[PDB]
Amino acid sequence: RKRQKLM
Amino acid sequence: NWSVEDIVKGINSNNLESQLQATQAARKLLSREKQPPIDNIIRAGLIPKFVSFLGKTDCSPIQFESAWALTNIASGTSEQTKAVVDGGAIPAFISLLASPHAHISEQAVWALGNIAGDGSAFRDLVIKHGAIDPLLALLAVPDLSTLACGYLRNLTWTLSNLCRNKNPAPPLDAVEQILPTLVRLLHHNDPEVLADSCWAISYLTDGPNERIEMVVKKGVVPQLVKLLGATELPIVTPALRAIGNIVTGTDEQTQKVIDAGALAVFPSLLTNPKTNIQKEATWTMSNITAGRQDQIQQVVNHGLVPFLVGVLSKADFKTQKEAAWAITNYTSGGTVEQIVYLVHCGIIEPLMNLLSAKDTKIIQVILDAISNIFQAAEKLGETEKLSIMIEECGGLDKIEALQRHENESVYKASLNLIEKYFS
Repeated sequence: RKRQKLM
Repeated sequence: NWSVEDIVKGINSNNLESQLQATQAARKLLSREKQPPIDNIIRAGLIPKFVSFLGKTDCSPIQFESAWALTNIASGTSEQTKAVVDGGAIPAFISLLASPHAHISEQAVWALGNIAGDGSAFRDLVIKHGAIDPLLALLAVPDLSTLACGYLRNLTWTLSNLCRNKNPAPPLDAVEQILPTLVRLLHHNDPEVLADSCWAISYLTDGPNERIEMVVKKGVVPQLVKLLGATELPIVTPALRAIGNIVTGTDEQTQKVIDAGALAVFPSLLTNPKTNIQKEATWTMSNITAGRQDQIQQVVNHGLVPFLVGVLSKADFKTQKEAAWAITNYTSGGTVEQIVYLVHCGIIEPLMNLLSAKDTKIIQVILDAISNIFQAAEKLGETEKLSIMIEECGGLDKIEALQRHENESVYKASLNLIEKYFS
């Protein structure tokens, strides 16, 4: 569904 | 690492640079992989401030930091995405698509993909706010290769979310608008871009025949077949799903998949070491042997019947279930001489062995294919030779036992074979 952007 | 309290005191300074530093701090908290404190940020009331920072054209950094922070809140549960939509974020993110700074418009693309990715409602809400025009405008270059790689992959992924989900499917005019770009991305040479483009096509082909036709008419089946033969599993998986979706349609929509050469790849797919590939490939096969007799003939000519016999003999149970459906469809629509051919490929004994499975539905489909095969033998007069074959490989004990078990549709069809073919 979704993507968190990381460091 | 700042506390949420200090972020709050910083965001409430009415000092733009203090707010910028506090928004960085929030952004870094929300970008940590192990429990990001999304609910704490939401519960502190920070979302309306973040949304207001999206409109600060003068301070592009705080635009980027807020879009970043909001992106990760929208990446959470449906409630946390709701909190972002409830703060007015959709119109603000759509304005940011026009940002002269590439990293900021990219961040808006990403955030809108997270919102649309929540489900049908937010996806259609993103569309009603007019996101499709500025998104497509970002891909309006003569050659996609002049776009930055990560930039292009975020566009592709967000567009695929706009194609995603049913109940309801995306609006018809929205998909007509997206498809031309989507086919371009389907011919791009980046694997990540190809994979998400294939996923979008698989979503669009997951519905009634009218939706299938709309994709087939854009001419993507030859490209889907080529991606079917790729070495990258993340590409094959959505490509096979889209092909499998297309063969659920009409017989002539299925014919376009056969004409593109898809069957030549299936020896590989039906022996693939990845369970899901085998299942989806067998499921696709089941919907092709549900077609016309000349379409069953192409399955035979491509040498796929022994591969169906092998997947029936040894595979994960879900794959064996799809194989049984393939044979029942084959036996339902095939000529008697395709049926004869199926028996000479060794179908009987793997088919008898699956009669001891503890699943009531696979049993039902297998009896129904045994019936179909007998009726073919009945037009040749070989019902005696067949009943011997079924008895000789241990299949008659199975039917006798099935003749008396729970389900009603089985034993009414189980006794039918006993008192019509064994006496």
